[PDB]
Amino acid sequence: KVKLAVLSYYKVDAEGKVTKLRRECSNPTCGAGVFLANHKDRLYCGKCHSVYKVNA
Amino acid sequence: VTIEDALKVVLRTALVHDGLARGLRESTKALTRGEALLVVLVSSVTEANIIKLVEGLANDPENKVPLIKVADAKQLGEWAGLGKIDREGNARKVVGASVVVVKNWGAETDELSMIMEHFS
Amino acid sequence: KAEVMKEVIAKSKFYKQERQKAQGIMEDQIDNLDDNFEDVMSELMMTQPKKPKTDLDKEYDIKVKELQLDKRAAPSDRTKTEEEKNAEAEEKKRELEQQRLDRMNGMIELERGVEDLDDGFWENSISCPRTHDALLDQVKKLDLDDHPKIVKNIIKAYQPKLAEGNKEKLGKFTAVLLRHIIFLSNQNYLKNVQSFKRTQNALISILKSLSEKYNRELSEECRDYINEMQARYKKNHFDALSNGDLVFFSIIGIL
Amino acid sequence: ALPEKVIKAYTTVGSILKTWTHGKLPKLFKVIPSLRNWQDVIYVTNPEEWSPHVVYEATKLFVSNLTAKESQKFINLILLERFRDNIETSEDHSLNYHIYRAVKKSLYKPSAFFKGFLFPLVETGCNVREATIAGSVLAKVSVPALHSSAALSYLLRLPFSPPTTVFIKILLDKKYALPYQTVDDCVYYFMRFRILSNGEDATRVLPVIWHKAFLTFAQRYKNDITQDQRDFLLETVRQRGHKDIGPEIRRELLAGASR
RNA sequence: UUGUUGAUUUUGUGGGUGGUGGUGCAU
Repeated sequence: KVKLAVLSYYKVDAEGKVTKLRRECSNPTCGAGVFLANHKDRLYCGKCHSVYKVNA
Repeated sequence: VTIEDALKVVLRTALVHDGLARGLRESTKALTRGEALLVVLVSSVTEANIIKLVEGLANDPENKVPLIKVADAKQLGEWAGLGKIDREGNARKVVGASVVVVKNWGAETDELSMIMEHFS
Repeated sequence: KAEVMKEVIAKSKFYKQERQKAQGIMEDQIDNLDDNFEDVMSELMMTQPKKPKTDLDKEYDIKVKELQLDKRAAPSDRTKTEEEKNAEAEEKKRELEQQRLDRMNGMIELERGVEDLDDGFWENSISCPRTHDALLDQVKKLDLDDHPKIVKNIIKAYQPKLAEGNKEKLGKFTAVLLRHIIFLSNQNYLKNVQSFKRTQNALISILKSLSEKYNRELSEECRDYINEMQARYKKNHFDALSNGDLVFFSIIGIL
Repeated sequence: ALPEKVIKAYTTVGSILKTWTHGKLPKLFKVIPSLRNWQDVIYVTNPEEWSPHVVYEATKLFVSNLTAKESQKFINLILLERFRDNIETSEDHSLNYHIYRAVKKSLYKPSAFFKGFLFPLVETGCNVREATIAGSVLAKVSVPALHSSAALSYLLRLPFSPPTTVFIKILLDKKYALPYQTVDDCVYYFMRFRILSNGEDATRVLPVIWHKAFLTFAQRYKNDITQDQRDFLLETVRQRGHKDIGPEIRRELLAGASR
């Protein structure tokens, strides 16, 4: 199971600035706040089901 | 009329128009999208980085969103409507909410005016 | 007839093959689209269009929250008339009686017979106390007349619906309660025979309710006491026998 | 217009859905809900030509993926019309098994269901056969009390029609923990058929379904009404009671205690 | 809990239900 998944998705430094380590979805329909599920070979969108390259 | 009582009705009015994002994952999604007009955060959250994240997102320079502190997550969940009502009418089986974000006020009430006036 | 049947079979085989060929074509058509899936989507993404509720809809969202506020009614099944209730009762009295007379006559419910048994026999907040001692500690400070109250409270605190695993606790409690009923009889009660009588019968009634649902737990404990009684009789003879032993046989007759 | 290369591809997809019965749906079809112009992509796929198997799978796909509002549109425009089309065009006026499931999968989203089938259908000339088939789908599937009570409240305030009276009976048959406001809305609906000034509902002839619905209400909710409401409902039996159902209603209503 | 989603489900205990059922009959 995943517990406090929001904790890992968003990182805060000592200054308090928020940094996103997980890429946003390119699909405009999904909107912001949607992060792609990360895997070595490719990066995957849960909501749209699209497949993106990790390099991109 | 206290500030806490003002939020109690305001959250209920936001519920009627489906204008609340309930929970961290929904709250951060609202904040990153710029859909957040107000953030209600619990001070007694066990994990500190939860407080840091919501405070950082609420204080982002591009989209500054007002933030409120709540003593207990359980009462915030009750205002968010998570809890159910018993035969006596008291809230039963209530679920705690660490953070609640308002996407739509729904109706303009005098209690909304005090909250924005307090922030201004 | 035979030529008709052969024609029917050939047509069925013909249509089956036609359906199979169609399925073969469909799967290939699906494969090709999966191959051009990326090209088709990329064109769709570029042509994606750029970024009020009905008054009928606006009312409904208000209702659910107002209903969320309003207290909820309990449902009640239709009330049966006195004749149907009297009619319903009598068959159950009959059915138990026709089951009863069968068991009088050897119908044993594993519906085998006694003769089957005769093959090879001769040839060879509130705490639920899982143990008898645990109950006493809970009721240690309570008066004799207060035992039914605590025993009833334990059942209410641990009903099956309240939580998972309550059925085993209550079933274990059924065994515990029987020992307490027998235990009290062993204790001297000539001083307050009345108060003992008002606890003793009440506890039996509670066991009767417990037995109705926790038979297997009760029957196991009842058999255990019989073995214990025999073991004590083996060494002490009559000295093993006590008042609670007489009471124990009587309760078995009740239940 | 969509890109021309896309149009041929989804035109090819639409051909499959015509004859699709089993297997994996085309990957292009499965990604339609994510698209903003899914309606435009859906039209080129010819929804009216979708096979009953496709309608069942599409509803699973779109109700799960699309938002509540967008699901309501997919609900209202496609499956509702297909539901009406199949009953009207079928010889026995029955509904296909796959379409029948497709209504159940839409019930998984109660709001988009009620605002997309039930209220549009009853408000758009629903016939007795249509209400019976939809009511059976409503009866068998579990629906939330909150959404059902709001749905029950909506129907009770609508003008009387036998098709709507069915759905009112189905919801009452569901044996829900109706909120007292809904109970009052139920009682309000049943008073309006008494003769007093009053509308035609006082003098309108009442079919058996209303009496069964009125017998239906009394059996559970006799204990959830006040004495004054009970007395008003008793007058309804005296004025508008049925020959055989009416005495039963009076017995159930009298047997209930006040809240 | 769904397929990412958000309370629509899941669990335990109780528990009503024959009903997109047919067939004839009486305007």
